[PDB]
Amino acid sequence: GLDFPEYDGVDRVVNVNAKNYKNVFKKYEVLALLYHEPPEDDKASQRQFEMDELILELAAQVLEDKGVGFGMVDSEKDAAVAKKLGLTEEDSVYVFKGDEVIEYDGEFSADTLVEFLLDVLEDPVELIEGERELQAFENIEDDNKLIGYFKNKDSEHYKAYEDAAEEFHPYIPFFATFDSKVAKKLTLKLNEIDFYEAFMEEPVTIPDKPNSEEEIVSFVEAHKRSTLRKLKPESMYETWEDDLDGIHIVAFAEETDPDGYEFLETLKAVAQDNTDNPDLSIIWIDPDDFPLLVPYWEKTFNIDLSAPQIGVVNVTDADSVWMEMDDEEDLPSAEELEDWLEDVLEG
Amino acid sequence: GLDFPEYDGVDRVVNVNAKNYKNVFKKYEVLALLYHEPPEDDKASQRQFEMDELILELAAQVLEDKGVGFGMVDSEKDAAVAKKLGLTEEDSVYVFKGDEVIEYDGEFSADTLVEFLLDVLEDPVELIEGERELQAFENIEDDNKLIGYFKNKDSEHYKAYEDAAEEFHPYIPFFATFDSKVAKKLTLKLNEIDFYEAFMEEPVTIPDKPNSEEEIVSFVEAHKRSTLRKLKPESMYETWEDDLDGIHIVAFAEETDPDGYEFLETLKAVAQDNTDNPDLSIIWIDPDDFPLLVPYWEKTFNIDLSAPQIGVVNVTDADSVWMEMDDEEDLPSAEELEDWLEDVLEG
Ligand SMILES: [Ca+2]
Ligand SMILES: [Ca+2]
Ligand SMILES: [Ca+2]
Ligand SMILES: [Ca+2]
Ligand SMILES: [Ca+2]
Ligand SMILES: [Ca+2]
Ligand SMILES: [Ca+2]
Ligand SMILES: [Ca+2]
Ligand SMILES: [Ca+2]
Ligand SMILES: [Ca+2]
Repeated sequence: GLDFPEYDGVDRVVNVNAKNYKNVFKKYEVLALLYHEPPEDDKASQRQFEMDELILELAAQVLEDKGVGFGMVDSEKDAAVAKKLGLTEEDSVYVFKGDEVIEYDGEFSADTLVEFLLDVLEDPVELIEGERELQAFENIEDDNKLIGYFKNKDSEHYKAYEDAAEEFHPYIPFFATFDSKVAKKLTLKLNEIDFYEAFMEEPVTIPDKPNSEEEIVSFVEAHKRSTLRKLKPESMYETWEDDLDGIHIVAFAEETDPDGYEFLETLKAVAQDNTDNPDLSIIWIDPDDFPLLVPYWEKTFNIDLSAPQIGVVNVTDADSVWMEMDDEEDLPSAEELEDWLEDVLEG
Repeated sequence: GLDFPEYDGVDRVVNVNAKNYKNVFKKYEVLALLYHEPPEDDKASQRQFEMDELILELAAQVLEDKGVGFGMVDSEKDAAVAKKLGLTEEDSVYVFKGDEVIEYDGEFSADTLVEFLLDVLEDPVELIEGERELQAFENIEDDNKLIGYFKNKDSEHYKAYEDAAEEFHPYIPFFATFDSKVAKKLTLKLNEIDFYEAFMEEPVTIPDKPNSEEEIVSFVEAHKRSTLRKLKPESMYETWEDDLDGIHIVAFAEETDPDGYEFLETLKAVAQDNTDNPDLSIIWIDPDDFPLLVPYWEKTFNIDLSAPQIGVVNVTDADSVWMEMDDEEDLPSAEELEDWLEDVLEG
């Protein structure tokens, strides 16, 4: 009987150098490049470099038929290539698509890279025509999202919207409709764009329509840090490095768990009630999304991640404090959570 | 700022050989051994061997503080060790815990191995004392599960139950209660054991209580192939190799998708209506559980896995046939699915 696919060991990751880098770009619709330092001589450093290269090789096999290419650039041997491509972040992945470059800041794993690059392949704007499509849009909550109403694909204002969408692709989905019925239900005027903050129910309309590309981009940059934001593998390092005053409020909640779900609903209520507070950005971590970090978290924070948790983490030393909750009692209310956070953050 | 944990490149996987294998077993509560053939000389074969060893090294780092050890046994250099440990399946993982051995038959990835070994560490029987625990039990559906009512931990019949639980651990959860209130709600008499087939609402009681270990084990072996079974990474190879007459009925459905959820409910209804048919065992695949195989599946089967699918697959050549469904129409009913399956399987 034929067996499942397996890693075949055939090398597909290109050693990108001065002589071939121009041809590599022409070959691939989407190109992922690991800009890396030369591996040190010690055995441990060699293993680390070995691990990353094989993760890329596995991703390259999976996406070979999709036209996604993978390459490596040595900061020393290929220093000239790095300069003309803008590769500055040491030991980091850069993703190239047409005229856009993405400095990847997420989990370095085959699963997350493949899912991410598959999303990169998609067009930057999703059209809403059917009712299923509209329902799918309305059910998104863990991403910021935008929806605009335009006359048709040839509208000057749609093209500006599409150009702005490319700047945040694929992290922030941009949706569009040309159908006056859909716009009516969304309460969109022609050329109007609504921004739906993650986990918020009410949108914010971009002012001064019709909107240029620059007006859209600047608005999204100002609103992309949501009051409640989910730690996602594709962007985990960016989220964590985006601390306010050197601390994060961190909430663990397993969405599929009855207690985790209830706690998440309370977190959303807290976020909703403080949405315009710029000094607040709670990170929600679903431990099911990070199975390899659960032991580390339980040891480091001395908590049981089979139950909801909320705490404050100092990003310098990983020192933390976590709210006590009794399993035999009902979970804390939104008022109780805000009260506890005020106590901790005062001192 | 302190960064997330990373693979540190330190070797933790033990080269198990005649001289040390006895000490390795004493050191670890749970021991995972890769029984492997000597790597061939070609570059591709070396990469494949390289990949697997580093997957184990990553798992070993994550579970180092949990007391889970990892080792490798060479079928030739360590042939003597393989014999006394019962290592027969070439290039396969064996998991040792106390007096029990598990021939792993699941996905060879760090994520799946770590999750699996964490489950192995847990005790084989889960006691139901609180209401949350009872609700958690009742909400399990994608696993076969057992629940028994016993006087206390010192009951001869509880110990027989616990001994049987070890044989299927951690694939089939065994639950127990000593509380007459819980037993009352479950409709369990003392020493009675109910088996809940995956996705079925009504349990089957093991006959002839009180039950010996052998009676429980034999009953579970006879009932573990459920009418609807989910492809799980931890056991995907066992499920797929357990075909009936050289074909599988395969259903793709994304549980979090509105159409996928509805289709899954229909599959459960089909299974329920044919539960006592031993010639039927539908495999449900949630494509979100296997992101690295979605491109392969879409290419091989010529289907769009963003929509539910049902088909028949020949396990010899991967030849298949898939039911046509119009997105603009309501999904097929249970009667329509059974009708289509009858048509395909007749010819
Ligand atoms: Ca290079
Ligand atoms: Ca996205
Ligand atoms: Ca409006
Ligand atoms: Ca304007
Ligand atoms: Ca806000
Ligand atoms: Ca060995
Ligand atoms: Ca299990
Ligand atoms: Ca009963
Ligand atoms: Ca008996
Ligand atoms: Ca059945």
